Amino acid sequence: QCFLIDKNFVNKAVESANLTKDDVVLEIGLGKGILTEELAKNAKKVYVIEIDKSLEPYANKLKELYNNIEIIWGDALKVDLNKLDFNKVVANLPYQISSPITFKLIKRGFDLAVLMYQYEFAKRMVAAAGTKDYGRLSVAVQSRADVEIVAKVPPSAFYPKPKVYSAIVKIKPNKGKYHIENENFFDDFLRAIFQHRNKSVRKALIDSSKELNYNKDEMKKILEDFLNTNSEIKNLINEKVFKLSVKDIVNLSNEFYRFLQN
Ligand SMILES: Nc1ncnc2c1ncn2[C@@H]1O[C@H](CO)[C@@H](O)[C@H]1O
Repeated sequence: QCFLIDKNFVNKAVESANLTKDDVVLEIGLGKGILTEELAKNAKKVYVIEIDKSLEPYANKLKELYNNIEIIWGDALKVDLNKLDFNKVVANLPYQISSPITFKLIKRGFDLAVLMYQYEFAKRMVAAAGTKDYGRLSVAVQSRADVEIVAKVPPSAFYPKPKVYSAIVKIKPNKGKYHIENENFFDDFLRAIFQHRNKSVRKALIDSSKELNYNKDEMKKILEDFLNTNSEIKNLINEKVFKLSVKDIVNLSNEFYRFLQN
């Protein structure tokens, strides 16, 4: 249990969330309620999902001062987020749940999130194409949202003191930017190519053909056929996986899905 104890980083997170009294905020983790209090002050209402019932006295004290806090006791990975009406998410995330929670939240949808991650995880999220930290996580996030690191957060800001830095990350979903033909196929396509990130897209797809439910020979012939559709496709699939931009991977998988359909 890491608790964010530096009010200055609370402030930075809240300021970045651009809150008004029309906003409804989901917070993951109660902690000592320091972030919770700031959210309650500035938002219409705050939902807090907290797993540890020993923290109830913090919740209880807060609810005496604020009438717009609702506590949900449970695991945030299990809570049905469809049943909650919020537009923003602000949280010092338990790092253990970083990846699954991020995608469950984006799936549900929101206007804006400002979330604490471990610094290396944050770097991967925001990494530019063709760089050393660019990978599946980068494309999976950036294809669905604009993301940026607001601030690096030192271990001294938490208690107990962590081993590594954290980072505040701002996430603005953008449902219109890249346009995805089929989410399931896109997820499988991403999983296949990034299993071989230093190979050409062509070779990655053949090596990991079973992820897309084709055999290796089938996949070879498919890609021979696919490459002959246009010159843009040829140059994309011949390029190393990690060098393709998010835009290019989305378009490529879109064109590939339709090719496989037709
Ligand atoms: N899976 C989880 N769901 C909800 N809250 C959690 C989970 N794991 C840890 N927490 C809580 O989040 C906070 C981490 O800062 C702590 O209050 C901790 O109890």
